[PDB]
Amino acid sequence: QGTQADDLVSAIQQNANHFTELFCRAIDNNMPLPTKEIDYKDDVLDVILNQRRLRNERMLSDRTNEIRSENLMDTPPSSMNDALREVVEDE
Amino acid sequence: AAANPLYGRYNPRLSPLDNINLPAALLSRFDILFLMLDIPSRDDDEKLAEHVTYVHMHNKQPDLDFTPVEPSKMREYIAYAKTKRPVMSEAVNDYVVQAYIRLRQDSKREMDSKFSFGQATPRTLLGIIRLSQALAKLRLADMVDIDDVEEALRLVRVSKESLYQE
Amino acid sequence: SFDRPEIYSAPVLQGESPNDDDNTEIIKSFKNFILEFRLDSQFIYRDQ
Amino acid sequence: PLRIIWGTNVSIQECTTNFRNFLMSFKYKFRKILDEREEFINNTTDEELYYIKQLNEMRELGTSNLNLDARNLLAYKQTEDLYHQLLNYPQEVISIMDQTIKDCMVSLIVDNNLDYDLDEIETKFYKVRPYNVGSCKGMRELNPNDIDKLINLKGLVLRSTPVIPDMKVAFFKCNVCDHTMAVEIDRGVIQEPARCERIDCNEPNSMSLIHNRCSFADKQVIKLQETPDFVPDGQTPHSISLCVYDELVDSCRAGDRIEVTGTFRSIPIRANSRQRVLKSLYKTYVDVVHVKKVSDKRLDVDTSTIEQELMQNKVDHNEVEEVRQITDQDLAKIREVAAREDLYSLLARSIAPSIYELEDVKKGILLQLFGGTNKTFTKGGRYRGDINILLCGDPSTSKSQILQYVHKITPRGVYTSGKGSSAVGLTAYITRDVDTKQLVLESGALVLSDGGVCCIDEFDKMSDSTRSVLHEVMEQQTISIAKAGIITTLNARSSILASANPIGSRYNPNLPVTENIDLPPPLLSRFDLVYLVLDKVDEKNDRELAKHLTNLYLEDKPDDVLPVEFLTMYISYAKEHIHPIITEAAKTELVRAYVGMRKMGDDSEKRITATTRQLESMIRLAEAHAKMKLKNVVELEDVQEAVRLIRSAIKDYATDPKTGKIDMNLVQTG
Ligand SMILES: Nc1ncnc2c1ncn2[C@@H]1O[C@H](COP(=O)(O)OP(=O)(O)OP(O)(O)=S)[C@@H](O)[C@H]1O
Ligand SMILES: [Mg+2]
Ligand SMILES: [Zn+2]
Repeated sequence: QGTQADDLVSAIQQNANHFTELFCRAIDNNMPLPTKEIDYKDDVLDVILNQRRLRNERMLSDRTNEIRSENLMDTPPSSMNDALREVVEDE
Repeated sequence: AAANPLYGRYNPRLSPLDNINLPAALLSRFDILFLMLDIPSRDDDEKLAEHVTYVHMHNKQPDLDFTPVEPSKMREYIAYAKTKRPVMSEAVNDYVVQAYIRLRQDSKREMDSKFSFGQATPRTLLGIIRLSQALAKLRLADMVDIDDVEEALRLVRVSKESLYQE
Repeated sequence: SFDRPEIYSAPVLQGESPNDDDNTEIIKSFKNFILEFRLDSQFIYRDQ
Repeated sequence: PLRIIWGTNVSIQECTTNFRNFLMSFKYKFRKILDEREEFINNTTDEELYYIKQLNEMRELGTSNLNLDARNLLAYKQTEDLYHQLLNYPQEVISIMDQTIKDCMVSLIVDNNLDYDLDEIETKFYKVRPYNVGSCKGMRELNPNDIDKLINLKGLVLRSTPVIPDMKVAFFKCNVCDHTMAVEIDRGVIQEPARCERIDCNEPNSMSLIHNRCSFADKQVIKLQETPDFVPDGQTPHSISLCVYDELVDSCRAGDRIEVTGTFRSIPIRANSRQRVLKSLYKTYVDVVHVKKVSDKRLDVDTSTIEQELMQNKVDHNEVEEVRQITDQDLAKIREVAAREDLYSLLARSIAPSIYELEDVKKGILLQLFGGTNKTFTKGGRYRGDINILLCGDPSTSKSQILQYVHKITPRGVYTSGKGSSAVGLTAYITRDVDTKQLVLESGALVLSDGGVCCIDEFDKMSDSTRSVLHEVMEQQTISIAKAGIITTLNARSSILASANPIGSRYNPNLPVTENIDLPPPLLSRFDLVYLVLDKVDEKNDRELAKHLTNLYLEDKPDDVLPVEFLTMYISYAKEHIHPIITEAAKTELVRAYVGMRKMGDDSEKRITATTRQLESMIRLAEAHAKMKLKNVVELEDVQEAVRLIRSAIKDYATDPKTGKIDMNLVQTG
């Protein structure tokens, strides 16, 4: 196509150990949602992972609600949401 | 298993059981035992020498009339053959039973003679059944045919009687 | 030639009931004092 | 809404209600429908509430244990989820089951207004033992995602460690004021007090642990040799370590084939004794929940070998069943089979249906399975009715298959090969434990075979030094070890079933019997039966043999023969409840037969001479024949059948008393 692309294959062949978690981070960045719901015929590690993801979502929602209910400045909605998300994800 | 006779060379003076220094039980456990005799002749040694010299010169088999099958191809075909589990119908069972009966009577008759390769055994019956099932597996059929048992009995006969009688 | 292993934590259970003399509860009460104190009508400490 | 235990999908309320409904409303006809068995449903047993009556008889007997079949949870519709929750999370679901079993025990007398007091029931701690949790996949095919799951395993017990005290409550005493506290263990950790609990005495480091006042519990470690149903390519068998607790301690003995269902566990192991540093690779073991020592495919264990063990089972209230419970219907079926005229041929025919003819061989195998009577002298002597059978013959006579069938049918035998066994490996040896790094005792093949049948294939290939061990086993049913760490007499009440070939690997009529057998006289005389199983070439015999081995290949899964379950329970009942005795009419026959054989032995080694052990073998065979027909006394026809079996085993009718040779075409009938 003419665009410039780095030699990812040689970089993998030289330093594959770092590229393992690089691929893992990229895969977790765009992970599709499961079509089938979880059930009783499902693995124990899988239900643990589902509970961990739901628990993380509950932490994020609860901290967002507490910080928004504090109402520090009482005042740009999108920038406010971005800053609140960043402070929630860092705290 | 690969083995030599008692003196290292087959001699027709003694019985086949004598120079196959091998107990009757462990002999009966082998389904097929081949006597591989090195009988000299003017014609066969010519063709053997031509074959061996061609292999040594060209690093390949002599005959160009057939393409030999690659080991991976043989392996996958043998796996797919091993997936099969052939069975036997009443007629082929009856033929196997008759062949077993005649084999045991022949082994009774040749026991006193010097041409004995042993005494016929139910393990020989089971070996015939297993060779027939393997031959049916090569044909990729769920049934064992009459020709499979024909080939099995022919193989048992040519293993011992054919080369020794010549 | 491996790295230093890292240790992290995640809140799951309620745990033991909080006590007033605990440092975390004193910090939380002080934080609520800063955020929620009103002199007349304004959060003077929050604005300060 | 509804609460779920973290890490699981289990609700205490939902599981409690589901299991309570299951216990109140289960019928064994559900298990019949689930196993696709509609024609076997009967009104009087299947339609009765199974766990209701089981909990009732649990209340009457003082039993505190419920044996729960996990397949029954799949039989019920509402507990099909709970079944999976039992397999994935045994640790809390079992506790839920115990709590609701206690609730059900309260409810059965609260609702129905029984006279039992509630205090005794609510003081008791009821616990459940799930079993039959699924397919018996191997230990080495399991994965770290299977940790803390319910697993079912086959195995043979090799050894067990002594009773180990694991400390549950800790007792600490003050040095200065003698104030004591008791602290419970919490997940394997005990909190020792830094300061004295007293208000008056608060001295630091004044609390010392008194090891004998603190309470302990029983913990035992059993090394189990696993026998998987499926074995992968080139998998070599291994030994697992399984931990039993409390009541289950000393319920498994060395050499028994058992069905262990338990929890797959993993712990880290310390690299050094002085350091608390643990290893990253974990050690796996099975935390045992239930042990099943009874299979319907094989015979039950001999009750004469475990009498004090049954008494200790009653004392400890371990209540793991050792023998099958015989009902009334199957008992009546046992009697009506025992009254049949051709019962002897029927039972001998039902031994090995895939093995054609060998009727006298099967009759002898049957009598060895039944056994003679065991007599315990009040002075201190002991006579064991163990029949030893040698099968010498031509190759391919289905004798190795007879050994395989007997090894599968016996409770605790061991199958060995000639010269693949050693004298040390048959009796006892010293080994190194992988866990304790200590010298431990481990039982050899003959001791492991006590109470069962030791099958020895290729008995002629065994060396004479190894062959010298069997003498004491066949004469006194013991092995007297005087070695570096062992000076004791070990009971090996094992029946020897051996297979052998002649010297020339085929029987030679020109040679006599004794030269063909090629066993020394002090060894061969200990055998109760010596079978000369010869391959005679015939028309009709070869035809029928070919047909018999050829109909096996008609289908992928291949007169009247009894099922193996009924045959095993018949032999178990006859061994347990029938002890025939010799009468004077049997005595006269026995004496006359012995003197007749001794007079026949006067003619001129080449022939098998009569022996005092042949008289004892006649007694044991007559007792086994009488035990077969459920008679409490040995009659004269029992002695005649014993003599007939002994004479026909060695083919005394075919042989010439003078020369000692055996003809083929003349007297023998194939
Ligand atoms: N009378 C028979 N009834 C049933 N199966 C038989 C009979 N005779 C031979 N066979 C079968 O033929 C095969 C021969 O193996 P085995 O008889 O077990 O060997 P063996 O009799 O112990 O003699 P060895 O091994 O040389 S000591 C097995 O598959 C047997 O099941
Ligand atoms: Mg054999
Ligand atoms: Zn004190």
